[PDB]
Amino acid sequence: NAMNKEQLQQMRQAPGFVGALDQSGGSTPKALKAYGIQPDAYQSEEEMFDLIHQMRTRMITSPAFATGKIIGVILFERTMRGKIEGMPTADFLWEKRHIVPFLKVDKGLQDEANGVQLMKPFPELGKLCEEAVGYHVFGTKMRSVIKQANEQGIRDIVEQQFQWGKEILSHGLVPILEPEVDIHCPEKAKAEEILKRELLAQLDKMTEPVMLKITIPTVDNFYKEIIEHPMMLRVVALSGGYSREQANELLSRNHGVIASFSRALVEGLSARQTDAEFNAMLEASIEDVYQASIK
Amino acid sequence: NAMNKEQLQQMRQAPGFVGALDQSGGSTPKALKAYGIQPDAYQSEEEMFDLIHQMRTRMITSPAFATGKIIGVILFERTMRGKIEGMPTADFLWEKRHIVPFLKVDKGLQDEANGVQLMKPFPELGKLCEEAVGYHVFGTKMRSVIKQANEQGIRDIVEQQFQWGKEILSHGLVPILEPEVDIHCPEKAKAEEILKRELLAQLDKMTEPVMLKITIPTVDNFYKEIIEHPMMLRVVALSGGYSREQANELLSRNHGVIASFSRALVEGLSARQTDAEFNAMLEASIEDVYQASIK
Repeated sequence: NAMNKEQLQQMRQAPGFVGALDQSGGSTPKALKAYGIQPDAYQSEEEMFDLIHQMRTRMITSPAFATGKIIGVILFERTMRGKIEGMPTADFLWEKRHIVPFLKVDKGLQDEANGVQLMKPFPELGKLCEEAVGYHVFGTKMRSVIKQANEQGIRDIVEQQFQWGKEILSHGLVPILEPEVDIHCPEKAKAEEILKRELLAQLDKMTEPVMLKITIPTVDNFYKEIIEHPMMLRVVALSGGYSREQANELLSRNHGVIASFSRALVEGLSARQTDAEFNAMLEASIEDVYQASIK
Repeated sequence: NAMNKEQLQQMRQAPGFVGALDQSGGSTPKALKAYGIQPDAYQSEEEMFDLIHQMRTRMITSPAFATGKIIGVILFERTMRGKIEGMPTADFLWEKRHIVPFLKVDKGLQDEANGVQLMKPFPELGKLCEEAVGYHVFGTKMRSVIKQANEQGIRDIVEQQFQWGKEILSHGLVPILEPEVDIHCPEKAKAEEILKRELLAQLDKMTEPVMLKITIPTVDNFYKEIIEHPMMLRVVALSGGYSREQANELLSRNHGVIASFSRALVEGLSARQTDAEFNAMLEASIEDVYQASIK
C-alpha cells in the first residue's frame, strides 16, 4: 500500500538501475561457471541451486548492494521462495536494502518461427502472480526474442507481451516487457524500427503504465518517443552479449535509459576471491553501470 | 632460422588461438581495474607498469598457458624488454611454452576523418622491427579503426595497413594487419563489404603472406575468400566489445577464423583470488575460446 506507492515512486523517479538475478535452472550452470564454479563441482540440481543461492546471497548481503544505485532487483522464482539472513528474499531486498523486488514470470521460449521466438504459454501465470503478491513482490519480468526484421513476427512478439502485461497488471503488479532483439540481427535497426512502431501503438491503447527492457538500439536515442510516452514507467536495457564496458558505453549514449544487467554486472566476481576484493569490484562495476545509466 | 620455420608452421597450421597482451600505457589502467586493481592503488607510471607486468607474468607462468591451445601471444613493447622468470619475455614464450611471440608496433590513432581513424605515422618503425628481431620476435600487430561504411576512408585504412605490412616483412617479421570495424557501426555489413573488397585487391598484389585481425563479421563466414587467399597466412578475430560468451558463439560460426582476445580471455580473473581458481578459470576460458576457434 504505502510500500507499493513508495516503490512506484522509486521505479518512476529514482536514478540508478536494476540488477537481474533471475536465471532459471537451465541458465544457472553458465552463471556458476562464470563465477568459477565448474559443472564438475556439484552433481545434483539441489546442490546447484544452493550454490547459485549462496552467490546471490553474497551479492545481496554485500555492502555494495546497500548503495541506492541499484533501485530494483529481478528474482528467479526459487530465490523468492528462499531466504536471505533468515528473511524472505523480496522482503530483505525492500526492508533491509531499499531495493524494489521483481520476479521473472516466463517459462521459456517457443521454437523460432517468423524470425522470432515467442514465450511458451503459461496457464498458471495468475497463480504465480498471486504468490508473488503474497511475497510483496512489486513487479514482474518476461522475456521474448526477435531474431529478424520480420513484421508479422515482431507484431506477434509485442501483442503477446502486452496481453501478458495486462494480465499481470490485474494482479496489481507492474510488468517489465522484454522483447529482446538479438545484437547479431542481420537488420537490427530495421527490426528496432518495427519494434518501436508496434510498441507505441500498443502504448497508445494502454490505460496503465508498464516498463520496457530492450537491447541497446543501433541508432543512439532511438527509443526517445517510448521513454517519453506517458504509459511508459521506465525503460531498462539488457546487455545481450556486450561486455560490461561496451554496454555501459553504448548505454551512456541513450538518454534516460537505465541498465538491467545480469552476467555483465558480475563479470570479474568469483567464488574463491576474498570478501574484500568481491565488494570492491562489485562496488566499482555498480558505480560504472550507474554513471552510464544516469546519462 | 629453424625457430622461424617451426614458428611459421605453427602460425599457418596449428589449431588454437592467440592471446593479445599488448595493451599500451594508455590502456593499462582499464585492464588493471578489470583485474581488481583500481587506479587508486598505484600512483606512478612505474608502479602501474610493474602491476600489469605481474599480471601478465602470472598468466604466462600459469599451467593454463602451457596447453598448446594458445599458439601465439602479442606483446606490448615494454613487456618484450622485460623478463619472465629471469628470461626475456619473447624467449620464454617460445623456449618454455612453445608460444610464438608477436609485438604491437603501432603508436595509436589519428583523429577520425572520412569515418575512419588511421594509425599515427611512426618514423622509427624500422628501428622497433630490428629491436624485435634481436628479441627473436616472430611477428607484429598494428591497429587501425573503421567507424563508418566510407569507401575513401576504408580504401585508406587498407592501403596504410599494407604499406606498413610490406615494410615489416622486409625485416623478416610477419605482420598482423588489424583494421577493426567498430561493432556499433551504423552499417557494419556494408563497411565489411568494402573492407573485404579492398583487402582482396591488396592481397592479389602481394608476393608474401600476411595475417589479418578483424571484427567478427555481421554476415557469418563473410571472410571465406580471404581465409582461402594464398597470401593470407591466418585470420584472427578481435572481440571488440562482445562478452567472451558472445565472441565465442559468433566465432564458432566463422569457419577457419581463430580468436585473438585481450580483456575477454581474462574476464573473471583477479589479483586477490587464489592461484588455484586463477588457473582453473584461465584453463576454462582458454578451452572455451579454443573450441570456438577450431570450428
